[PDB]
Amino acid sequence: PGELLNPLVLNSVLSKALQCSLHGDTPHASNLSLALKYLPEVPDVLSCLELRYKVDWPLNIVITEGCVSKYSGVFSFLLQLKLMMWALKDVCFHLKRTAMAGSVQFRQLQLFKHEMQHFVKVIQGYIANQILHVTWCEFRARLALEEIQRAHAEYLHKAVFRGLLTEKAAPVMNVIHSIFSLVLKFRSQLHPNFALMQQSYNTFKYYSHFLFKVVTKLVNRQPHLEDFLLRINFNNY
Amino acid sequence: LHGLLLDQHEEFFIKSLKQFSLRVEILPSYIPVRVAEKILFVGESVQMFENQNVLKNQEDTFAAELHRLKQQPLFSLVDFEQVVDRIRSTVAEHLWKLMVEESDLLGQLKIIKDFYLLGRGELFQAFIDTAQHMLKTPPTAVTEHDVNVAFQQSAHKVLLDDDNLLPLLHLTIEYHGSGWAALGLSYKVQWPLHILFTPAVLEKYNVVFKYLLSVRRVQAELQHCWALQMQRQTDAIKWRLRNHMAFLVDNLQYYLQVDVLESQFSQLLHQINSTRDFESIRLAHDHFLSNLLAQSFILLKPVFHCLNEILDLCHSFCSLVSQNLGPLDERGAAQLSILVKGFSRQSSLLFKILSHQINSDLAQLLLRLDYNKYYTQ
Amino acid sequence: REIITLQLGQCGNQIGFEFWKQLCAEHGISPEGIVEEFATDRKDVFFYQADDEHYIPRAVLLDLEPRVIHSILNSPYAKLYNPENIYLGNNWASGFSQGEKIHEDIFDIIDREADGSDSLEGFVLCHSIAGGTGSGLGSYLLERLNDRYPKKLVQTYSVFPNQDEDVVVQPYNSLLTLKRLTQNADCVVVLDNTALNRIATDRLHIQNPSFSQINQLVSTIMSASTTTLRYPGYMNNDLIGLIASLIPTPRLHFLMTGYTPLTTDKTTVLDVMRRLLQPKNVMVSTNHCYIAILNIIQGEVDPTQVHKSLQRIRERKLANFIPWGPASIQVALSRKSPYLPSAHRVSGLMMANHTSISSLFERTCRQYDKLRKREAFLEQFRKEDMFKDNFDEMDTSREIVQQLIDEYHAATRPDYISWG
Repeated sequence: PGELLNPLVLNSVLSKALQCSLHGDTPHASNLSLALKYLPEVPDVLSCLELRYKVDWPLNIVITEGCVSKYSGVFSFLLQLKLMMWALKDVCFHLKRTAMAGSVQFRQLQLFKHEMQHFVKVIQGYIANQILHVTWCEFRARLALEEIQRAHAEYLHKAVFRGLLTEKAAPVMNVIHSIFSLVLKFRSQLHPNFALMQQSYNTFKYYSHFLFKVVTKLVNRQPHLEDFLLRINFNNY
Repeated sequence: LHGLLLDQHEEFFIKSLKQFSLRVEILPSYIPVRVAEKILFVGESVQMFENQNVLKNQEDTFAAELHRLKQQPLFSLVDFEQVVDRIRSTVAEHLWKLMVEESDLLGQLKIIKDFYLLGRGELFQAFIDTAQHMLKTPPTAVTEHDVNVAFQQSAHKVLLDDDNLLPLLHLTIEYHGSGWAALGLSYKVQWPLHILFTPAVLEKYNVVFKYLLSVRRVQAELQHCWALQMQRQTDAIKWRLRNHMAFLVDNLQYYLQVDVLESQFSQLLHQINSTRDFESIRLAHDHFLSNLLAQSFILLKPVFHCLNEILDLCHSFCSLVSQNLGPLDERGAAQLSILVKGFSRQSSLLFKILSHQINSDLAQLLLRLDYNKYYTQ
Repeated sequence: REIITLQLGQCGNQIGFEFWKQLCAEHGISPEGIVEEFATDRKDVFFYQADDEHYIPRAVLLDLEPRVIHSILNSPYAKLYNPENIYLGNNWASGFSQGEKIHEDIFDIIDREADGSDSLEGFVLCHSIAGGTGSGLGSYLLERLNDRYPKKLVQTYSVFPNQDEDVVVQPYNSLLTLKRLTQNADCVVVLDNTALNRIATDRLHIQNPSFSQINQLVSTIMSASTTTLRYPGYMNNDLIGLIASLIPTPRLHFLMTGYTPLTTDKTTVLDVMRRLLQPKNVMVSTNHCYIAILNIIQGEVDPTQVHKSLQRIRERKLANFIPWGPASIQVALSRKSPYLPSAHRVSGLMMANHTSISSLFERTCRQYDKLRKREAFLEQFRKEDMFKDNFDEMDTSREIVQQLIDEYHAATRPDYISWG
């Protein structure tokens, strides 16, 4: 694309985004810079973005200059999950104008769309549990001078560990790419042909039903991963 | 006073546990062994509650007390033993206070009795019911998680619910050496309680859990068999005669184990609650372990090796009979006769052995011979 | 996002006024529209930002032969809202034709609010099915919104006529409104009046004032749906993100309703999940299977007990779902509302697509078919005759609901990959 090739066109959308949450001109919204880590060159399932936070000097010696880069990492992971809720929203919204007086071709095409929304809606809810509730439980009741550096160093490690970015839960994460790429194929077609999206749907079912088996088997290697099999399938082999 | 040494490479007749033990042999000839035991207690205990703190302000008193004794150029034995026991008694009281109050022992003893010693029938009946096929079959690596989540789910199924001291009870399976053959139970322990629940007393608890679950499981499946046959003939009626014949001695053996648990648990509880020594907890546990070990019959190998056959034949017989419904003329009479002869042999053998000489165990034989038909059998 | 509520009929205006009074009591607002010193929350979901820091609510007050609307006026809470939306029967055809002649003026009222807002996301329709003034008028107005606005969402907070009946024309009215709801609405939240009356008679022994407590129940449910929007959460702060997970195809868009405190006018979360799976807590009275289950709770929650409890509900193996698709029970958490008394601290809500509502729909279908074939209960009314001399729209609605029941029972089967 012509836009999004520099850290200064998305970096002004940030100051536009802060006003629409009523969270702007605060010290909380201070020291925000927005950059990319990659030029778009791809099923682009990746998202290129970095956000940083920083604080004034006598607190900055505890909040290290290596931890903020890993904040930028976990940020791009969640945003990579958001890209699905944009593209799936796009394909159902392109389908919405082809409705009132529908036929077989309308209802079965939304029958495909629902479960791909549903998959992402439960993996996003999984990460919207791990990086926000349990690792925050041990960084909101884990704040009681060297010990503060130690507790914060536990917080970041748990946020990347329970987010499955680590190599321990990497075979679970590898199947998620196979889901996401089929959704990106599913997004381009509206109908140009109804069966071509059905093929991507039928492959997506195979990969979801296999994601269950690999994440149930990989508890032998993870107490945090015990939740994820249960998110992604509930009372369903 | 602390545990620190000053003399290196030369012995001063002393080195909690090992790396602080007594060196018994080098000890002087004007000093008895008894006072060396008292010294060893004081040093191990003061080391125990001294570290892991990252207390007692009697250090000046103890220093002056020893300092006065040091000045005397005559060895007065009563002076030495009195002052070391004066330090010893207050130390034993303080250590007792720390362990018994800071983390409650009553809860630990209750959990040990309720799970190792089968305090509740409903939870374990549910557990044997649900995880029957997993544990009946030989072990593998992934069955441990299955039987553990079944063990928590059955506890919730009888609605006996508790979190915290339930995660500490974690099922264990040693694969590469029937899943019931390697079923154990571990329980975690914290640092004030760590001395009393040393790994040796937990390994002692493991064995009695292993024996009690076998007799409990036998007791359940025998009644399931009898229930299956009555709900639906000469060959059939002999089977229920045989089933009741086994059930009598089975229920009696389980009731005897219930009696020994009842009698010894109260003795442990009284001995801890009647004085504040550290020695009372040791001797109470010794009494508790000795009488249970006798009543489990592992001290006498023949009666052990007879009750084992009585349990094993019931396992095989109860597994075989539930597969079929009707009478078995396809070698059922052959195996039925083999089983009744071997059963009568082993039961009479153990009955000869049981007749320690403890009043309750002698007296419990007499019930079957209120009748004089365990007398010909 | 930004939602304008639409209220029609006497009962619908009653439940809308009850909703606005509940939101006045919930948020830091006076009954004059004055911002209080403790109001921070998001208040741009239903409240238009007015000039002196007034959160004037987005309401469209429409009435048909007003009787209770005078009592709605007779209140100090009629000065909280009403930014100039004012305007001045018992059958579906009568209310349909009565809305048909006045459609331009009420459409101008809707157009004023539509150009007034910065953005819009959904339309909330609060009125009762076969309630007289609500029925017919609501179906016509629903046709007009989805004809005029295909860019937005339609949610319908409605009761279905399950009161065991004298008005005998109600199944015809419900079927005609139901055809409009199936093809011109994206989500309909369905409740049973009998189940709510049973729970209301269970908690206290009331006989006459059941309706007022039912208004409070629908008020708490409607505020509970958007508590994660008005108060900052993470997910389903867009309505469509919540609505998408339950609906597999746009004919099956009816949701069961359950609420776990039943004396409402601390506890473990797996327990209230199993409680919320009861039909004693569900507000709706062969084997039926759920299509998708998603639940809301706001209250005193342990943040780590969620994975333990979801594991425990999974290994309990209590609900039996639908074998063609990979759904889940989906646990979502919202914030307990401040600026209001925090009593009955644990409060949960369930929204799930179940085929058990097909049995209630089939009961209403059988009642309609019997009263239609007997033909002594439509009685050839002049409003029905002037609406249709030939009475084929009832047959069209019968065809639509027959297709719907077929789709329901085919979805219950494992053969709904092919269309039914």
